[PDB]
Amino acid sequence: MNGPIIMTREERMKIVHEIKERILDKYGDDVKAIGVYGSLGRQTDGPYSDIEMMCVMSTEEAEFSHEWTTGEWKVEVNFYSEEILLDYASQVESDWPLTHGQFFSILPIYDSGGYLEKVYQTAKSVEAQTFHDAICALIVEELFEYAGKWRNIRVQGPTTFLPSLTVQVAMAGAMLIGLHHRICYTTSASVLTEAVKQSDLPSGYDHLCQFVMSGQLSDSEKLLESLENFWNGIQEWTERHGYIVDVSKRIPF
Amino acid sequence: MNGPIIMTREERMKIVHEIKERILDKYGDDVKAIGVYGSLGRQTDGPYSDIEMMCVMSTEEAEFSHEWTTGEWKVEVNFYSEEILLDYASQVESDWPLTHGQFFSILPIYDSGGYLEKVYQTAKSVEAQTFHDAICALIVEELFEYAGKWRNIRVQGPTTFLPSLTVQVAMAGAMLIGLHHRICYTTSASVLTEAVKQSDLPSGYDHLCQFVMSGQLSDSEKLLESLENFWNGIQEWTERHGYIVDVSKRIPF
Ligand SMILES: NC[C@H]1O[C@H](O[C@H]2[C@H](O)[C@@H](O[C@H]3O[C@H](CO)[C@@H](O)[C@H](N)[C@H]3O)[C@H](N)C[C@@H]2N)[C@H](O)[C@@H](O)[C@@H]1O
Ligand SMILES: NC[C@H]1O[C@H](O[C@H]2[C@H](O)[C@@H](O[C@H]3O[C@H](CO)[C@@H](O)[C@H](N)[C@H]3O)[C@H](N)C[C@@H]2N)[C@H](O)[C@@H](O)[C@@H]1O
Ligand SMILES: Nc1ncnc2c1ncn2[C@@H]1O[C@H](COP(=O)(O)CP(=O)(O)OP(=O)(O)O)[C@@H](O)[C@H]1O
Ligand SMILES: Nc1ncnc2c1ncn2[C@@H]1O[C@H](COP(=O)(O)CP(=O)(O)OP(=O)(O)O)[C@@H](O)[C@H]1O
Ligand SMILES: [Mg+2]
Ligand SMILES: [Mg+2]
Repeated sequence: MNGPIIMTREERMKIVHEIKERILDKYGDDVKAIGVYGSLGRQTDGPYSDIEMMCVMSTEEAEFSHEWTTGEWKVEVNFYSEEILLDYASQVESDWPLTHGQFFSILPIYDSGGYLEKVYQTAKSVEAQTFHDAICALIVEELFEYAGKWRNIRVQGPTTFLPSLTVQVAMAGAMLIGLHHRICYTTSASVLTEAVKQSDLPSGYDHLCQFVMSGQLSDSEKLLESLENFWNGIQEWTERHGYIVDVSKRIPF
Repeated sequence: MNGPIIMTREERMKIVHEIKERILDKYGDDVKAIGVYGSLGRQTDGPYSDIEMMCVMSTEEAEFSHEWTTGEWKVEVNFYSEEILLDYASQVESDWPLTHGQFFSILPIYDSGGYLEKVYQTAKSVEAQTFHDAICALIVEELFEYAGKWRNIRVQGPTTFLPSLTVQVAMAGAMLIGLHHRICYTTSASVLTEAVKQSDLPSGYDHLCQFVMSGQLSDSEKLLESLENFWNGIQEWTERHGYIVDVSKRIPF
């Protein structure tokens, strides 16, 4: 295929409406509400942008999505039960700052009873603890691991992975930041640029983002240290912020 | 937190057994099989490598875990009811090649009745169609998606995401090859190197990987330009292999 074509918000929107009409002809009374999320729902959609949408079903245990292309453009429509969506909107995870911005950006197209605010609010009312736990997990389950792989790279190679790991790591810290600050990033592309602006940034972070953002990830000696510094900027940050991981137990269970 | 320290197979293996015991004292007869995977499992383990285990159980409602650190080390145990896991062994996703290697790389430490083979038989007893659909989905849900992005980037930005995007693309096309060649990667760091060793490469990938593996991601113009070609490489390749998706319908449902 020729890939994604240039379109206009106006064109995009007609599609939105076309699809909306189809959802209702098909499900009818089973449809509770329909929304536009992403760049479009934000009204910041670019020329090559896609259309993501989310639909709220009456129908229980409902969880499906329909994603397609016409060669020229692509669409994605997710359908959920009113429950399934709420629960989901209530989940803070390692990529929450990436995933959950979708709940504060909905562009309502059809609501039979304010389902869309409900959603938003729910997303909006997350307990602080939840975010803490999520930072903690992210460290054990993620940062730690990368730490290992990068220390082995030094040791036994390969550095052909170094450029890719760094990015992963650059990202990881950003989710770290966001979970900390209860922020969701605009898009996936604004992630680095927005993370590097926040306040209580771990020592070594910005410097790493430098590398990752400039594209100069060719010198593995340097990249090695940054990761190193960052990790240390982290051990600290955690202490001072209270996200202290339980190391104690050799056998957690 | 000192982060992963230097270990040896002996050390590792020592914990594995200790772990092996808690599980046995802890779940006893509900434990059908305990095994080891990862770098350890193959014994390709390194100084700073981690521990991955997996245990099968008779319990119906089984699908839980335990990941932890002590400050210098990480362990990761996965519990599953044989049904669930088997089921998962035969699940081909866009990332099956990164992921499914686990089902092959097993190091059996305990097994009441060859469950660890069933799982292996199962993982390798997956249908070509299944992989055929995997490919189609990637392209749409992903490839096509990355295409607009790098496009929009060419027109509005931002370049600070170019590097990172490119890595994403490279990973994915790699997924493509594996799914193409019922291949699985040993590990994460070997993905690329290994992938580019394949035959039927889509026109463009190799070059593209060279930038990612090298870290010479500073050149914008040169990237987008190496990405587009890749895209076109795809367009051809799929037509050659028959990874063809029907784009006739504007609204396919
Ligand atoms: N063996 C597979 C890996 O599975 C889990 O890892 C974590 C996932 O990766 C996380 O996902 C995050 O990181 C991904 C890249 O890994 C990104 O794509 C994603 N956007 C991020 O949110 C997810 N949220 C939690 C989960 N614990 C294990 O814990 C880890 O030990 C292991 O290595
Ligand atoms: N907006 C989020 C995206 O959600 C789905 O996309 C897909 C996920 O992204 C995939 O995950 C891949 O990307 C991860 C992150 O890099 C990698 O860790 C992983 N190895 C990859 O397989 C997953 N396997 C299938 C799923 N359909 C939508 O289809 C797509 O429209 C949208 O863009
Ligand atoms: N795994 C995931 N990755 C990225 N975004 C995710 C996501 N889970 C949820 N989201 C949300 O869903 C949206 C997905 O749209 P994307 O296709 O990633 C690009 P976009 O940010 O909408 O802008 P664009 O269309 O102009 O490129 C994100 O903006 C984000 O709010
Ligand atoms: N997202 C994912 N990333 C990496 N491996 C994944 C994975 N999902 C499943 N796996 C599988 O589970 C294993 C866990 O791998 P990791 O813990 O990330 C490092 P490793 O491949 O064991 O080598 P290493 O520890 O010496 O660096 C992998 O070898 C892979 O086969
Ligand atoms: Mg979008
Ligand atoms: Mg490992």
